[PDB]
Amino acid sequence: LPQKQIQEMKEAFSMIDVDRDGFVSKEDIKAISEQLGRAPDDKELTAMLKEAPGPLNFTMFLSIFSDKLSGTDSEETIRNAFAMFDEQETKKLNIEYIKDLLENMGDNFNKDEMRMTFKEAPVEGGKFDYVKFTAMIKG
Amino acid sequence: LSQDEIDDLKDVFELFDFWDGRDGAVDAFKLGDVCRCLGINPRNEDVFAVGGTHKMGEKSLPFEEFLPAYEGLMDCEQGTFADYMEAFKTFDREGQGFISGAELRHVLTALGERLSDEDVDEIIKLTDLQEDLEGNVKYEDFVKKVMAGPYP
Amino acid sequence: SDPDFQYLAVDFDGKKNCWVPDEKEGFASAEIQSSKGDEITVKIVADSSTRTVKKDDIQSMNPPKFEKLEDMANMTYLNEASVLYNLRSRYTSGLIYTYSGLFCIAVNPYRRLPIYTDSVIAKYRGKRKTEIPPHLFSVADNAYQNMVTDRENQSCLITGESGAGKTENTKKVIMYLAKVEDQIIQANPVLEAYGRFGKFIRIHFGPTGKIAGADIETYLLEKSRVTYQQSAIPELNDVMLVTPDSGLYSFINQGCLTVDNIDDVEEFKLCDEAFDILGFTKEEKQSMFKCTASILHMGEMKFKAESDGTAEAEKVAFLCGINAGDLLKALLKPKMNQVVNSVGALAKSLYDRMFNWLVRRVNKTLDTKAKRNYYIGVLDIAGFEIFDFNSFEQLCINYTNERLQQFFNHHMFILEQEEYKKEGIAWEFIDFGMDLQMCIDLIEKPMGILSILEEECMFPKADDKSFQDKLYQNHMGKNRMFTKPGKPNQGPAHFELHHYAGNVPYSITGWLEKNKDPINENVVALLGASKEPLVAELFKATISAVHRESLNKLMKNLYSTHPHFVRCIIPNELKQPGLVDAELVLHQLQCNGVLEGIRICRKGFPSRLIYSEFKQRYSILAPNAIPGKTVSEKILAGLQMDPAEYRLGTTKVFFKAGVLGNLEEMRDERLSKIISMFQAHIRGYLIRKAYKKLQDQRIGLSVIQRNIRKWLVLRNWQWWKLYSKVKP
Ligand SMILES: [Ca+2]
Repeated sequence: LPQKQIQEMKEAFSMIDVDRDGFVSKEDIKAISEQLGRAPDDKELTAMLKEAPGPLNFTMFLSIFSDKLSGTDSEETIRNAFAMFDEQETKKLNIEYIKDLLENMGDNFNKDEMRMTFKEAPVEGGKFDYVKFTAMIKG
Repeated sequence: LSQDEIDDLKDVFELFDFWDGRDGAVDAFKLGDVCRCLGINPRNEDVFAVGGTHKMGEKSLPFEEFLPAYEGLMDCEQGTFADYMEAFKTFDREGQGFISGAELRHVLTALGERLSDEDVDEIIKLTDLQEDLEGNVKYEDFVKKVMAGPYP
Repeated sequence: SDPDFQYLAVDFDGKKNCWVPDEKEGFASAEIQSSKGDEITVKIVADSSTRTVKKDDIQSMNPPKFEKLEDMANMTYLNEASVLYNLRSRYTSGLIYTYSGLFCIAVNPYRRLPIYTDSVIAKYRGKRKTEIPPHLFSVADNAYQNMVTDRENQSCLITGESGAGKTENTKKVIMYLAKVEDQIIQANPVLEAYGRFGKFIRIHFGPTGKIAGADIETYLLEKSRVTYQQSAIPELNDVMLVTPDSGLYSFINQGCLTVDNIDDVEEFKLCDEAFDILGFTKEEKQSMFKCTASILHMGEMKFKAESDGTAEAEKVAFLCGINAGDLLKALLKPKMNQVVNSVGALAKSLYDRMFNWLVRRVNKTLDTKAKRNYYIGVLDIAGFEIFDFNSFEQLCINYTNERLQQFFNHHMFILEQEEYKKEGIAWEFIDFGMDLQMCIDLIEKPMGILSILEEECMFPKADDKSFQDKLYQNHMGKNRMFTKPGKPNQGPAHFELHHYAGNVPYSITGWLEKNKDPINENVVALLGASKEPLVAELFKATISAVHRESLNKLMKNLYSTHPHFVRCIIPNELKQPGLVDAELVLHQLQCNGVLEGIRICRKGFPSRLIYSEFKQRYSILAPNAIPGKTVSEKILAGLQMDPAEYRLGTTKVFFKAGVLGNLEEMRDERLSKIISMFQAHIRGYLIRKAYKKLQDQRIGLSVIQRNIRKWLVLRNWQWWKLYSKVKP
């Protein structure tokens, strides 16, 4: 993998692994969550762990996290799949356009996918800046 | 029809059926452009005859019903160089292979199965057709390009 | 923009549009809606109403290409509706002259037009018919050139109905030929004052091409207007014994008396003035005036047969230089009505003999013994006419027009055959005038209609029934042109004749006296030795018989010249300019033979084309066979065209009738497609051009679609959520 991404993971696993026993337990998660923001219900915590075959050492940890962030394209690769509809090369897409593309073209999105997506989207002046949004969605 | 050509229908059917929402069905209003991609250039009168529609939404079609639309639009007549040269001559009073931009425009937009004003400025710019000082153009050249293809 | 050509120069789905019969317009512009066996349903373009029409009653039309065409032979369709439309189109625009083959058509303007000026005559001089707008001058100017170059006599038969333009146009022709003599022009004022007669005037020319003489021939003067008329120099008064009141004499106050725009005072003076210039001794011209005034007096003689006075019957004997006694004597008991009718027989006979004498005399003034080369005759007579009631008068006019027809046909036969000879088309074939002969013969030949009547007059016993029976006796069933009266104010009919331009039901009642006269051979003796020198000459030392010899004379004459037919048409019955009545106009079309010219044409080749202009217009009908006379050999060959519907030619192609209209069908229907196919080609090019940009985008969208769904589901991950939380 990558270093800097790891350095955090560990220091993280540390703050999460409250009972400082080098393992993450239903009580470990529940514990720290509450010390900050609302925490998940038993069912959430349960299936949240079942996501890891055996005990949660800093290994099966980095394992499931890495298998999440796997299968992703570059910030360059995406910024282009975008400029592929930015004929004039203005570095912006007209909102009605993009919304139209995603909504009923190719692998049609859904209203929720649609809302979830634009709830964040950086649109101001009719034009949806796909650069700033490619970053936000990436690094 | 040749297996290879059915595979080709397949190839293109996808690019399309995908763009109007991938689901293994194509808007009958595109059946024209589909075949226009496999070389052929049917006439709107032609397309509707097999199943085409005036608007989107009207209806979608599978690849099963698509095969015969293309079997159909194949046996339909295409124009030779002779024919395009003949017809264009009837607008030349001089007889020296000329015409004016303005008139050519009229022929395309006003006569026969009309052509929008956009497709015109389009193909003009594409084929990069140019007029002289008097504003005339050699219709012989033009016909040759259009006949040529977008990539010669 | 030239002032001289103001009233002289001219300013669709071939399967939907057509001509459908009409009652008001003769033919209506229709657009077909639905067929149904024979019941076609069309829409009238005008009012936009709808109706059905037998399929075989539809007529083909002409494209806007031939609007107000100057020469109708150049039209695709020459049918009663295309012709009537072209004329009426021109007419309502001032243009009253139009050609149609070798025929010139004049539509009465009923208004004065600035087209006969000397300005205009200058421009028509020596011009070839195609070179300048259609005009009567052109017809005249051309006959001149032909007589000159061809060295032969010319002749114009100006025909039409009564009130059409026969006279006006005859005069303009002479006025024209005269401008490019004084007595000639002056013969009209006197003949017009006295005349209802047929006129053939020949104008002779000398070795320097100038007028060197002239003669006049007249035919069948009426005679009836003298004593009957349907409704609507003081010094001389004592010489004629007349009271200056016209409404006083029965024989001339029946119908009208005065005449909007005719000053009888001044016309009399000028008529008198003209007798002098003509070189008429004072006695001569007073003999005329008296005999004519006598007619007025002859009609004042009352009765009871015995007389009822003698005052008026003397003035008569006086003016004619005979004894009033010896007169009324040989009039009441030749050696009450039988008399009043022989009075009329006398009046009429005098005037005729008079009118006849008058013409003979004006020809005297004219037969200058100078040197003659060739001439140019002008014919102003009566064409075919069918009325409610037809009698001897009509048979005579009709019999006349029939022999004229053969002529007009013939000329065309001769003419036609030159082309096929010039071109090299193969059609020896037989002559044309040939149909027609059956009717001519039924009337003129040895035992004919007239010959029967002529031999029936010589019998005092005869009557309207022995004549009628003696007729069927000879031609009923022995000649198919002669047919029992058919079915309909159509007065009595005793038999029917099938004339070139129509079927005429003739009533033979009174035909025996019509043909033989009846003035007392007694009074003819009185006047035979009268004191007046004129009267003596007039009675010095049948109609059909005279007219026979007469017609043959005119025919052998005409057949020695080169004919030019001018048809006059009375646009309407109300005498107003620019208004057309279609029904009236149309009517003429048949019996006017413009319709006969079309017929004769349709039997061969009408539409003729120079390969040069043919290739240019019909190449687009088989271009995949064209690597001018062979190109067409190819095109028409490609089209797998029937050798029948067309012919060879050295310099031109000959297409049977209609065919060319049908080629403009294809020939058009074909140019549209091709244009579409090149538009299709343009549609297909633009599509295929944008084929790449649609693959790249297909990918570039799948990236975004799959890669947003990821970042979407990653935010819905408890682990990540909690992770992000710890972060700081
Ligand atoms: Ca689809």
